[PDB]
Amino acid sequence: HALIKEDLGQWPVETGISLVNQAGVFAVQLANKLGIDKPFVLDAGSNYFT
Amino acid sequence: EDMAKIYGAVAAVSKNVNSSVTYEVKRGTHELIKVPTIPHNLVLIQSDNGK
Repeated sequence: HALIKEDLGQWPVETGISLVNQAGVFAVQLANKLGIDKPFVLDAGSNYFT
Repeated sequence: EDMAKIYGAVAAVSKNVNSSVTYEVKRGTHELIKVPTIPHNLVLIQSDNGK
């Protein structure tokens, strides 16, 4: 048996309060992890071999 | 960065919601003491000859 797992981390969620407000806080941290918070242009063209 | 500040401020407001209160109900309650003996207040008076 084998499987492929995508690990985006663990984010605690508190009940009794609005979920969307907590999502916004975690959204900026998620963008920081993926490196997409600041304006960027992808250069992966040279990442190849023959 | 300024978006994290705005999002943090909103979450602070949403977290200001109150859940419940807790208190003790003790008014009207008093402790009880225990009396060990029964007061009779009786004395027997008898003459010397017993008549």
